[PDB]
Amino acid sequence: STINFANREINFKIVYYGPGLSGKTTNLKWIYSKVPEGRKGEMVSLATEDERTLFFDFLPLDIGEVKGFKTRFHLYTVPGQVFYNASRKLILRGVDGIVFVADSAPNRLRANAESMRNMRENLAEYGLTLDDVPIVIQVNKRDLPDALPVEMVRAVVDPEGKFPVLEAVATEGKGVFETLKEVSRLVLARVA
Ligand SMILES: Nc1nc2c(ncn2[C@@H]2O[C@H](COP(=O)(O)OP(=O)(O)O)[C@@H](O)[C@H]2O)c(=O)[nH]1
Repeated sequence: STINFANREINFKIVYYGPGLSGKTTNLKWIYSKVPEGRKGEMVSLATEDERTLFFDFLPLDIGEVKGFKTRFHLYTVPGQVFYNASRKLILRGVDGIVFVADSAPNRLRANAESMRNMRENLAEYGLTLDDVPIVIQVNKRDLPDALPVEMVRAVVDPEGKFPVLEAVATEGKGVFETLKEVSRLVLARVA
């Protein structure tokens, strides 16, 4: 799948993961809203009464062309509140890099912790640990008044300081493309 000879594309999958309502859809809508019509496909949203998923692909202008191959990024997330683990497990199939979108709200601090234990455990299903996959932490919602300090959030999701961290206010685009740029850098660094 990653190499498509017929279209001369290399495909990478980036998953936005994190607790429900932390800003993953918003990140996806902002990125989509900025790509030119000729460089992206359809945004696809799947929903049963109980589960959800959301994705689209696009050709980032910022990446160069090896041997005539353009790069194509496929962005995925499970949006909304989760009732079943199934679509989280499946969203990680063939993942190349991960953006963890943590929430700043004080009453969402455990949810951040829980969501990261859950991702670690979903990775494990595929034989992957947190070291095997580029992970970027986005600490979203820097604007809300009682917003916890970045290091307190980072303390519960990445207690060893192993992952790049970035601030965002995704409703306004701040941090959104820096975060994507950071996870991409990591993904491409592995292919060299
Ligand atoms: N105050 C604030 N609200 C945000 C931010 N990002 C997203 N939201 C809001 O949080 C709610 C849930 O966001 P959404 O992206 O759907 O979360 P998802 O379930 O993780 O996809 C929505 O009403 C968003 O507008 C932010 O940076 N600051």
